[PDB]
Amino acid sequence: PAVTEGGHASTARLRIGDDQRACSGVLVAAQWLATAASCFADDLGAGPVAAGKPQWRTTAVLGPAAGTTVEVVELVPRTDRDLVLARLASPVAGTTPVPFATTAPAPGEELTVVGFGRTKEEWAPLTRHTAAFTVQSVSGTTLALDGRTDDDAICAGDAGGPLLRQKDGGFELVALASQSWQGGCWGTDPAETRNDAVSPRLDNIAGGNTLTPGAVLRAEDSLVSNAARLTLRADGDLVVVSNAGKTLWSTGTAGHLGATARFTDSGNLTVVDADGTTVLWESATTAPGGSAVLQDRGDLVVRDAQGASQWAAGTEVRHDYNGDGRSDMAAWYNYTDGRDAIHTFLGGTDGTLTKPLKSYDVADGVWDTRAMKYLTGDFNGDGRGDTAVLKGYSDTSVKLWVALGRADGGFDAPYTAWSTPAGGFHISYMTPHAGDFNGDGRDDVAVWYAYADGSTKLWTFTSTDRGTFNAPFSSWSAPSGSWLRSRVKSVVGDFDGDGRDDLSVFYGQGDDTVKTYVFPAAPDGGFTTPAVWWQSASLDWNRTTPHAGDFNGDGRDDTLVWYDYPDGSDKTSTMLSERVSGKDRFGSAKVTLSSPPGNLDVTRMQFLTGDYDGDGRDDLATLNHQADGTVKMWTWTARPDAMFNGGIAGWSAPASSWVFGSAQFFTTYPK
Amino acid sequence: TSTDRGTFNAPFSSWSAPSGSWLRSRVKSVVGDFDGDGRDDLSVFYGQGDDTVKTYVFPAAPDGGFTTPAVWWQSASLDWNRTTPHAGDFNGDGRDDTLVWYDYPDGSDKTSTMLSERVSGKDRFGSAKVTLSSPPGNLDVTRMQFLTGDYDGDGRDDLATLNHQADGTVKMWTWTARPDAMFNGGIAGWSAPASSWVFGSAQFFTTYPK
Ligand SMILES: CC(=O)N[C@@H]1[C@H](O[C@H]2[C@@H](O)[C@@H](CO)O[C@H](O)[C@@H]2NC(C)=O)O[C@H](C(=O)O)[C@@H](O[C@H]2O[C@H](CO)[C@H](O)[C@H](O)[C@H]2NC(C)=O)[C@@H]1NC(C)=O
Repeated sequence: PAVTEGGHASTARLRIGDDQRACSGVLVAAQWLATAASCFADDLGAGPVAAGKPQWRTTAVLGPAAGTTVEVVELVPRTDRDLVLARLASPVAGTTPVPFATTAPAPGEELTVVGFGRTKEEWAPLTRHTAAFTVQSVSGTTLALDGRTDDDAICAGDAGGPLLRQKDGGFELVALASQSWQGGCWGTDPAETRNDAVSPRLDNIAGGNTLTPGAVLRAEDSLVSNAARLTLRADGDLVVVSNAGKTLWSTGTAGHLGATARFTDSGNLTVVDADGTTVLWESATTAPGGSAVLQDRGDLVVRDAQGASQWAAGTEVRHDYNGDGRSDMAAWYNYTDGRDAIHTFLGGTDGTLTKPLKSYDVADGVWDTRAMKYLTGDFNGDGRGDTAVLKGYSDTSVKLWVALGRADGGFDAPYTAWSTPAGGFHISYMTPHAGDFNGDGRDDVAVWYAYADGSTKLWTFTSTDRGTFNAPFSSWSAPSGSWLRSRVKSVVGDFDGDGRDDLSVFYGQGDDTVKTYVFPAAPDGGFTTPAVWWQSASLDWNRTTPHAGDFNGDGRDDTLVWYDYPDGSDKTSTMLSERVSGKDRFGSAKVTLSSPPGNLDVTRMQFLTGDYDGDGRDDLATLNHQADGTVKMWTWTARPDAMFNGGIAGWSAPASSWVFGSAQFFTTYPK
Repeated sequence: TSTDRGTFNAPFSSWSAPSGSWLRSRVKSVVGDFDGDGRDDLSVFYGQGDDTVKTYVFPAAPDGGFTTPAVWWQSASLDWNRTTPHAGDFNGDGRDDTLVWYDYPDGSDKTSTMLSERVSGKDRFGSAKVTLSSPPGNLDVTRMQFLTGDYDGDGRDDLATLNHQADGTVKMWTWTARPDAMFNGGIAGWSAPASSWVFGSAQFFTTYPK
């Protein structure tokens, strides 16, 4: 029988190659499908499936009227089941994924079989058809299934189709169709009347993006999200990989075959050996009643019962605009004719930056670009970076604009995410910072507001699931005569790896010495009393330009200082974050980059950090204005020891095309 | 320099380098008399960008200062970040030479000895050979302190360590040197529980840092 339109929208049809093979599957996550492995095998119906890109260009069609078409990019097959998870080029909107069953199937249970395979009469139906199956037995990694009646059957081309169990008006995923006698099916000898079938069980595997207390993640298993995958390898090594196919984080527990990863009732996440007793790795957290969740934003975070982050792996790519697993950068370009547009430079596989593409090109008079500040970050929880603009208006009012990132690397039209009547906030006093301060899986905005009376307050604008911002609230504050705005150079990042971004300030201490404060983020998104993590009198504050990022892949961010020497030369000193004797601080500074005198002018180039080659370690790239007016991109990648490599040249242009002083890059912290 | 009163004179400089040349963070230094001229001098195992190892020697001037360095040994087969150089006369030549303790990714470690020699009038270190090796997991290079010297007084320098064991016990080991600069098996010496000697709370008097 045919399925009523709008039903089982989560059920997808797959087309492999140039109509070479037919296969079915089900939506499991916004950007993931679950399909049969046998249809992607070199030998159809049996044998191994290649990991990574499929052997043939493959697409899938799904939705209530099968009106949505998406491409499958990457396969990660399982070895003990006819099951492969396929990553999509883009997430599917408007279609709800099917959750995994949390209980075992049992004999006598009725399962609903739906797919796009051949029917009793139709070789290649244009709609979904279903069948009623009953469980006969459950063992190993498969189910023994038969028909509820002798009228229907599972037929060729329907492989990979979901077998659903109805519960509370909804459905749960129990198994995918695999092999059968296909009795009574079109194109099959009528002599065969059996509809007995065997399918892999999907109830005894990890799924979704969360681990509950007591949950166990078996080897050759994984959790998935839009911008990351968490998997435990057969060799016992628990790893997280990006959409680029590269590993961002690992426990390093390789060679311990049979090792298992589990989330304990104590709230910690650990890796245990084959003996079920010996611990090979632990997050060493405490959070009873908590859970471990792999976010769409990118990273893996362990949260307590109150929803507060306790620990994070830090497996994220900052301002990745297309979601391809590598950091990008973008700029707001003001043309001399009054019009403006946003240009995006995508990261390449070698860490270089490709030629920019433009988007959101608007006419003169649309924006009054005299008093605006630019922010970047993922403000929707998409898994791809967005942008935002904080702008003042001639009536003294303020608005905060947000533009969502597109899959093609461009941006959509900005929309107002927050606004205030004049007399509330003033653009001249606000100093916004982007990052995830709340730890809710969406970036938000913090403002260091300097009052005319000399007082200071930190305001936080948390993000909603609508992409909009809530009303600002204050937390940390200081009396007038204490903190001076003119002496504050601020950066942001997650400096202790607690899953929440926070502030740090390089303060000019009277004699132009440098003292670094950190302002840890509260569970409520606010900020706590600062403490000093680093200080030095060996360097002049007026010549320091601090930057933040994870420059050794620790999972916790740290800082470097670009220093402009009187000699005409410059260098970067990196201070890695570490905890010693229970005390958090930055370690001793070392020179990681240096140039000859006169080789670079710090006032003629714009800086932006990020993970450009997607190797899990943050690095920095610049657009520098050369003596002849030429603008050139350089990227210095980070070595495992936080030493930088030589700069790699990327896109460049004459001043006749790109004017240096007329463009501003979207950043995470000002200057 | 030292006086006959046991006191030191005012310091004076000799060799120097401009900024942007030698980076302190990439310098692992040892000292000894590497050409047998009767004066001790410096040598540096420098991390050459890609973490390869290049060894410089800084011969001592008659006035106690140091002269322009020259390269005595280089190899790209070993990772600088895993090398801990030591100096001494490990074959009784009368002129000091160096060995490198190497911490492998495999969990094992070894010592490679490069004996000092003069060939065609040119001073350099000879080809490296493995003189000591251990099973994987047998020793942790970050849990033990090293010190070289001639412990049995046979004229050939050798090395001994105080290693911190998994159970907190601290144990002394000495590996004596054979005439061919091969090491013998380690000989156990004094040992104690952590309740008596705390490993991380004691520092040995050395001739060169780390
Ligand atoms: C003249 C002056 O002091 N203007 C104030 C402020 O000056 C700074 C500041 O904008 C920073 C950061 O944006 O950039 C430069 O350092 C500016 N310096 C100079 C010399 O221009 O600029 C703001 C501003 O919004 O540019 C002024 O506020 C005014 O402009 C806004 C936006 O266009 C709007 O037009 C307001 O009506 C106008 N505000 C007032 C009160 O006249 C700052 N003004 C004051 C009075 O503090």
